[PDB]
Amino acid sequence: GTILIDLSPDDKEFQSVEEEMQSTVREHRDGGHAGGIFNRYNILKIQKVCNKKLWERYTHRRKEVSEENHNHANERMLFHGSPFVNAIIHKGFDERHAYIGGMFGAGIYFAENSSKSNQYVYGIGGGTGCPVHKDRSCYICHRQLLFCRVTLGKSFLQFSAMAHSPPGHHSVTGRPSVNGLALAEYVIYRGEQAYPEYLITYQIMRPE
Ligand SMILES: O=C1CNC(=O)N1Cc1ccc(-c2nc3ccccc3c(=O)[nH]2)cc1
Ligand SMILES: [Zn+2]
Repeated sequence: GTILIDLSPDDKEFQSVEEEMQSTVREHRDGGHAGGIFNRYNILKIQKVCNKKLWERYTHRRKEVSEENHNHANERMLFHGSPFVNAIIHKGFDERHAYIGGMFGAGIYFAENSSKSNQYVYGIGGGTGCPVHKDRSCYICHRQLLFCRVTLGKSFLQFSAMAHSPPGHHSVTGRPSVNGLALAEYVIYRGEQAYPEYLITYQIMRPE
């Protein structure tokens, strides 16, 4: 039941999503090994992801979390990169999209930094890079990320350099504790706590 609606670059909604993509790029401690070397993206397309059933699945769970947390869903817009972006937008997030080996346990991981999620487009650690050139830093091939609506509820704070949420919590927040420029990363343990709102198609751009 999924349909993808293209946003025009003139649409304020395109512009605000692009600006969150671009403004949350940072340098990574791997010097670009996983995600490539770039300071910015070439945004090719931004599509709104419309699926009534998946939306209602999300809002039902959101109300549950909200009622468990003094009427506060603690909803964020966060990035998600994955080899499975195309199954996600059709079938929703579930246990099969979880990073089993992630540092906060087997859950589904999201980033404030678009460049962090970009490191997972071709798999963990960038995998073997793009399908066509086997290049983790490919400047040619078209990549895709999701910009997702995520319900955090009461989030467990982890200071730091599917399973269940910690008892009494609905998510985990990975707070950066060494790299002062890194933004937070988050983990949910129920696929119903995220909705893939935007599909963004882009290239990373070679610095000049
Ligand atoms: O567990 C595996 C093994 N191969 C694979 O594609 N997965 C699924 C997977 C999907 C997304 C991510 C992912 N992990 C992150 C960790 C931190 C921040 C962002 C992300 C992010 O955007 N995506 C990790 C693993
Ligand atoms: Zn390529």
